[PDB]
Amino acid sequence: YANSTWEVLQYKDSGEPGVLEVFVTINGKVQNITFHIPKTIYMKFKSQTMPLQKIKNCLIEKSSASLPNTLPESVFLEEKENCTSIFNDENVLGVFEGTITPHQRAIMDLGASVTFRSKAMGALGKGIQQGFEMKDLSMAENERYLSGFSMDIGYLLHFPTSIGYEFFSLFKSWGDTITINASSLGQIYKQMFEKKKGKIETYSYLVDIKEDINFEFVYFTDISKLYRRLSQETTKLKEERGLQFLLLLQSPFITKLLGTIRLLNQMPIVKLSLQPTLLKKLVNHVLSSGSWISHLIKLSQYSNIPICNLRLDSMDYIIDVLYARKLKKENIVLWWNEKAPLPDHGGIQNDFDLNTSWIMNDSEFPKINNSGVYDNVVLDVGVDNLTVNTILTSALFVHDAFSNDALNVLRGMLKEWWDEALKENSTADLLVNSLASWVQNPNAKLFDGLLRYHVHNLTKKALLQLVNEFSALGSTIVYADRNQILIKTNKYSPENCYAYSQYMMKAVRTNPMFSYLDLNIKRYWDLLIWMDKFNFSGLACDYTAVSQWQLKKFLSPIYQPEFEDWMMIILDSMLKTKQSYLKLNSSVENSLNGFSHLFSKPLMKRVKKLFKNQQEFILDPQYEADYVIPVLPGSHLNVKNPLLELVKSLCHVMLLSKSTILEIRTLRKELLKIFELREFAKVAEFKDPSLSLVVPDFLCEYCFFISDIDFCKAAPESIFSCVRCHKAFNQVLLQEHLIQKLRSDIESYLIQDLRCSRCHKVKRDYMSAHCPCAGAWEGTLPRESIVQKLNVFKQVAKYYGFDILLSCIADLT
Amino acid sequence: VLPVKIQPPLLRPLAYRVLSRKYGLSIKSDGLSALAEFVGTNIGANWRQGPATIKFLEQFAAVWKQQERGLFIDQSGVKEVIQEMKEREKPESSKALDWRDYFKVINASQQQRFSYNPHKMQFIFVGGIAGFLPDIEDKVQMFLTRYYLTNDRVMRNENFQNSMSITPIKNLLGRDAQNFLLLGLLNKNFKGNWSLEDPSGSVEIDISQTIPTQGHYYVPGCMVLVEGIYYSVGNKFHVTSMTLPPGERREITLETIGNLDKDLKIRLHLLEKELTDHKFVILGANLFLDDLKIMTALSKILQKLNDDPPTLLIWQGSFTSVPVFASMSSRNISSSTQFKNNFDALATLLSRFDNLTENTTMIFIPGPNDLWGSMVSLGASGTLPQDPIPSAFTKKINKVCKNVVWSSNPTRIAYLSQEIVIFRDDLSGRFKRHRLEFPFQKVQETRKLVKTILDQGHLSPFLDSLRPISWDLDHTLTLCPIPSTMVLCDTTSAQFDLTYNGCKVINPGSFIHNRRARYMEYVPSSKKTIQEEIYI
Ligand SMILES: [Zn+2]
Ligand SMILES: [Zn+2]
Repeated sequence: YANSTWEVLQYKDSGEPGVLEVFVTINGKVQNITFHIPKTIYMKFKSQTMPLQKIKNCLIEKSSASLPNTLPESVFLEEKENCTSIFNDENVLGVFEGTITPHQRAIMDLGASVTFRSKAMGALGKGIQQGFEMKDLSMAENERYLSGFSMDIGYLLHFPTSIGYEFFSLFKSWGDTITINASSLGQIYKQMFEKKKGKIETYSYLVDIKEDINFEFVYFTDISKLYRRLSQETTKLKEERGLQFLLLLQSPFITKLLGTIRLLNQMPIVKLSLQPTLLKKLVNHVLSSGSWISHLIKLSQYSNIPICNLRLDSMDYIIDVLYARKLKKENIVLWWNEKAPLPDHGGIQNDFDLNTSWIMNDSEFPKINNSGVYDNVVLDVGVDNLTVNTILTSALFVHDAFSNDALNVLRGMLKEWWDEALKENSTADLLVNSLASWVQNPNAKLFDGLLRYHVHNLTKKALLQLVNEFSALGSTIVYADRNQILIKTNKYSPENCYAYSQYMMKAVRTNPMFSYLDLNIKRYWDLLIWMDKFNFSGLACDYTAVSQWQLKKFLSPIYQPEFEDWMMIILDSMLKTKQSYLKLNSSVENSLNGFSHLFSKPLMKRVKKLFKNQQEFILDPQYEADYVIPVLPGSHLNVKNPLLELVKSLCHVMLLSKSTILEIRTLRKELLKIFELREFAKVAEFKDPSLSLVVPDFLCEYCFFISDIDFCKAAPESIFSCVRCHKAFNQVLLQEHLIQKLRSDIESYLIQDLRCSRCHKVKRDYMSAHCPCAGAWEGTLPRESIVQKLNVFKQVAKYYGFDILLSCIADLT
Repeated sequence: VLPVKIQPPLLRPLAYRVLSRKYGLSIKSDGLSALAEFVGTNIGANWRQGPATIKFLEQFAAVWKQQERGLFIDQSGVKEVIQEMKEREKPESSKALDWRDYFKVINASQQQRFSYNPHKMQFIFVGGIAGFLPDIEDKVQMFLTRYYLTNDRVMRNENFQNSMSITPIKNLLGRDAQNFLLLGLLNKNFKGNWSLEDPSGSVEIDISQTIPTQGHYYVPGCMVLVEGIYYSVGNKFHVTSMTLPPGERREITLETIGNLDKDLKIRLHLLEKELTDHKFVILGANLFLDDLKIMTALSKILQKLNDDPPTLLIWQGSFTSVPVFASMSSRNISSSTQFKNNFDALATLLSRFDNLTENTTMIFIPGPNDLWGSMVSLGASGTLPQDPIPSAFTKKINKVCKNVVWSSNPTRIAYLSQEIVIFRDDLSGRFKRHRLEFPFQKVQETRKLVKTILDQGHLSPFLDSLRPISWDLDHTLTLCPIPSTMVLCDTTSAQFDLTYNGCKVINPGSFIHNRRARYMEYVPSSKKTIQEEIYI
């Protein structure tokens, strides 16, 4: 208890609001103590004085700032009256606006993990009997060495599965009895685990493992051995070291503990919460167990948090705890609401608000995309830490604006994180990454939609500033998507790019608002044909070539190879034209002005031959397997002539060049003359055969990468896994977020505003046949738009077999 | 009763001579063949079926009222109706009547589209995947219809009880300082001052020096009856007295609508009197499947009710402690999977009691913490016409039992001639927060809330900016008939049961008040209710 950190603050409420477990590492040995904590409420006495004084004096006005849209009401037992003292008399319990923070949370926010009971021996003895009240005891102390030195463990990893193998395994520091030809493979991994244990002893220095790993092969067939055998084993382990160990529980679901095991392991708990090939998983997990123990030690040494922080995104918990500490240093109310993803905005958070609902589903990030052919050398520079740099440089009435005081608090917090990351601090940079990945997390214990909307808008404006800076630098932008930028440098020569690129990136780095922004060139494009993210091609470093054409999937299998082959032919045509133009010399008019002529005669000759071939085999069977239009998620266009679709696609890709527009139009007209179709005919006009269905603000649960996952245009390989890494994604998460966007669109359509059909004045009343100017009322979101969205969702669900999405579609009608 | 098959050609002369000649009924070949088969089955030698055909035609003319009875459904319908009339008289059937044929539950998408013609009529209106989406005109008229219904209630009740009339807002312009009474939807303008909206127009009101009725809750979005003096100088209505429109009895609406038949009404009354012993058990609010103490209490209650399974067992909203949403994690947090496992655990803990859930229909009501209604609202008051719980989570629950219904949050039941409306919502908190003050205990507050709810004639007399509503599915929330039994489930209001204007309102409250798993019981035959508090 004396300068002793509790490893676990597990809720030993026992029905008492303030009684809880404190397993403080006392000087001799860890000791379990009870506490007593009043529940402070932030109900500021806004221009109204209540002399009621039910149980505890309430601070007037709380000396704090409320939430626009040192402990008042320090009551001990809120359960005295659930109605409390509701008056609604000028903000006296009229709007709660306090703290729902129960025990185990108010303590962490107020009392540091390491604490010393500064009382005499008699007072300490008195407090031992009933507990340590936070009002007069448990003052925070410094966390120079918050963790311990050498403590026993209770490693009980478990990896259940439905195949038929049970992984109810238990590990002891000295027993080494792992109760589940496993020894041979265990030694196979031990071959490198000697080096791993050397790393542990030179870096962790916490625990050591016996080398005589004996494997007990017992079939946990039924609960007699699944739980009861495990229950007796765990109580034997508990009595072996009486309250002298830390349980290391690994289980995808924790209920097994809470039934009977949790109280059988009242010693401090850490919940990791993570056939012959599957046997290797057990040995890898047991032999990697001594690696993250020192990581947790470092985390609890730096962050003033106990060892009870739940391991599933524990860094989010660290963010919430640290921000709560910093906000308690300030005199500002909180919006914790641990129970619900909503913030604790009093009682007003449970009713519908137009602005709040709109800022919930406001994730449309502007994209800059320019379709064309650019003989100039264009650089693909990938940005990173854009959100971090944005929140750092944000320093450089409005009901939609977040609390600027909390904004400054977050800015200082991020500043200290950043300049700790500059020096040796892995916790700091992990924390800044987690804050980047954390603002948009509803599960956050301090999440606020207004804060997320503010951060999104700030990132938008920072990207706009970066685009303006690059434009002023002398490199036009053809792509910008918050994750990468394509800059069209005017330097024609591929050789004269490296020095120019270095000068450009130095000039960008000189900008104060982008000093923390980091960038790196991904690829150099002497030649590039660009439409969108998923439909492009060209030469990258000048020697490599890439071709990512999703529209090729929309063509018949007979004509897809023809599409690809003629695409490389035309690419070589523009490459030769650019080379000749540069050789002669060394947009209104660029290096490409007659590249079509390199293939004009071959192109239309091959088109005529393919037209005759198709006309011969359009109706004759056994060729329809070739003249078949493949079905894609974005399929919304009916193709009567696969050859016509092919030629329209080629015409659209070769129309990208602005300088050769006339010659490309002439070639298209000549090609259409083969079909005897007019040049400007509507059927002759090409349109995108693929729709789009993006999932905004998709986050990779491993590398914390923010992306927007398309499905009607993005390839299936690009949707089930991340980009920067190659880790996969959860099907359940994909379906959840797709249904989330679907229901959000449905609600937005149902909550839209009306406006006039003639002067476009927004409808502002409720009873009106039309606008006073005789203009019919109309919604901003058309019903046809929602119909198309529902059709796209149904097509995606059917194509990818999304069961829950199909269930949602069935629920709709 | 001798079974036989008779061919259409021989019965055709007599069948024609009866149906077509006697009363003008067109007979088709398929209908003739099916009727011949039926006649042969229910009589041998096909001689004395003349009474049967006469009964068929008379019932068809009295009920169907069209021609071409040979469509396999007019024939089958008249045959079945003859079956029930023979059964109640106590052939093909001589059994007794069953309430299951007269008991039904109506979802928000299964109600009758009742659009009230503004002059004098309450008409009936009754296509693809996106065929349920409400149209812009529906958003326009979702409050037009509410205004018209409340106006009908006013012009039927107030004038006959109290007789200075309602002056349209548009007709208040040229009058300088006269006295006026307006029935208008109270709201706050975009300028931020109080006013009343009306199809004729809107008038800004001087809310000062106004004395309202103290037995009502007044909020933005509810339509009130203000009275005062208009001023053209400020173009403002200085209001002095204000009240909610007076309510009306259920039978007053029934006599206006004129919707029942006489035989059906007599059968329903006979079943109401005979079915004296039928128990309806209502569970509390917020049955959190995540809370272990809640499963302990629910196991105790399920065991207690397994002794005597009631007629119905309704389940109220917010079945989980945390609102559902798209949860990002690599573990089993996955609120969809967690909610499905919660229903699976409920099914496992509920299949243990065979006597329960048999001869008993259990209905589930969505809430602020339910899938497809909370996954975007995030535990806030989202769309009011909440859709039923998706079947993707109800595989094991429905597999356990045989009569499980997942119904809308404001659902309707036609168990008898009486209609029972179920509604789970914390209306008390919204009313208290949004109640506007006047510059001018618990039972009194509940009386005020119920009086506001009934007098307004709407389940949630609130602005769509305060609680979104499906535009087409608004008649589901209108209290047009004022049905007798209101299942007004709430969590921020104390448990109570009160009657007024011939309507019964029950608020069982939250499932756990302090330490007890409170649930409610109702007997429709006696129309008598009783609380059930069971300690944990
Ligand atoms: Zn990734
Ligand atoms: Zn207009």
